[PDB]
Amino acid sequence: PLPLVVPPTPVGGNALGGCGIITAPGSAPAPGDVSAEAWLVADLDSGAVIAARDPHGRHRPASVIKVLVAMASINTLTLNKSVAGTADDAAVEGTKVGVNTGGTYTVNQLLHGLLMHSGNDAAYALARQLGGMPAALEKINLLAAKLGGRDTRVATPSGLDGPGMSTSAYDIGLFYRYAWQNPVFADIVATRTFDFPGHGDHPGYELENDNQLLYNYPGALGGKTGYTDDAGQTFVGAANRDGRRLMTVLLHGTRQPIPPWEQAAHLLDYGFNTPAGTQIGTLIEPDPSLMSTDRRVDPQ
Ligand SMILES: *C(=O)[C@@H]([C@@H]1NC(C(=O)O)=C(S[C@@H]2CN[C@H](C(=O)N(C)C)C2)[C@@H]1C)[C@@H](C)O
Repeated sequence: PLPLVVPPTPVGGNALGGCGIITAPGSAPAPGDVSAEAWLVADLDSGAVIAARDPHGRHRPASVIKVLVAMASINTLTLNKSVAGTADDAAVEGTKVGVNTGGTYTVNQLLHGLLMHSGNDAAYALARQLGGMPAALEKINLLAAKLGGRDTRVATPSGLDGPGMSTSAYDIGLFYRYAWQNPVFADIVATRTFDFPGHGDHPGYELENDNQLLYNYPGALGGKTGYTDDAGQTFVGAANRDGRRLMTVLLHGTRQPIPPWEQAAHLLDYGFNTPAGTQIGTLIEPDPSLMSTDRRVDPQ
């Protein structure tokens, strides 16, 4: 498939087009124990990009791209709506939360499995519920486009590598800023333990959130991990300290010299350590249609 057009001016501001580390004039040096080849630090409320490295460079997202199938689902599917599991859901590769034949799962439960344990089976199930893989990918990429994600083409809902798969640290920032503005999404990613339904002879179990930033970083709102052979380590994390809500995105990193979540902690530290109002660019606003919602009693 042909590559996506590169915009004539970097989206969010001219400064966001460069390689390497971009910071406001006079600012402190960026953390040196970050191995992410691309990253972003941004304000969730104002949309200000505080600092970045190759923010518009194109890289694979791995599992952090799950934000799009999650929001497509939250937007268009009823939370208590029951979805029947299939063997196809269980047949997907990678991490799974136990979605299978003979199982019934609410969209809500699938979303917790999707986001707390990166359940690829939950992703696949939601994709069928969005109308099967072709329709799901069309909706996911429509959502990406309507959020201004002009670097983003999604090959799979789960983040598994596929032809044409691409995103940027900026775009991922766009997607998670939008997602964190939805209380349903916010609640889920902040959730430490969740009762996941069993099925048939399979019993329910307590699902735990895999995200270490959530446990170890004070003020953390949570986040999302990822890794594939092509993407390397990816990570999104956010925190609220004294009303300042910062987000960091990491792409194409490694687990050296410190784990990805700890690299993220340092970038968040760096972000809080920059003066408020600092801005090298902005996360552009979603299409207006994405920011509002469109919705027995007869005389008898
Ligand atoms: C998403 O990236 C893949 C899956 N989701 C998760 C996850 O979020 O942790 C894993 S990646 C897991 C992270 N730590 C491992 C690692 O760093 N190495 C093996 C080097 C892998 C799943 C694989 C989804 C695309 O399948």
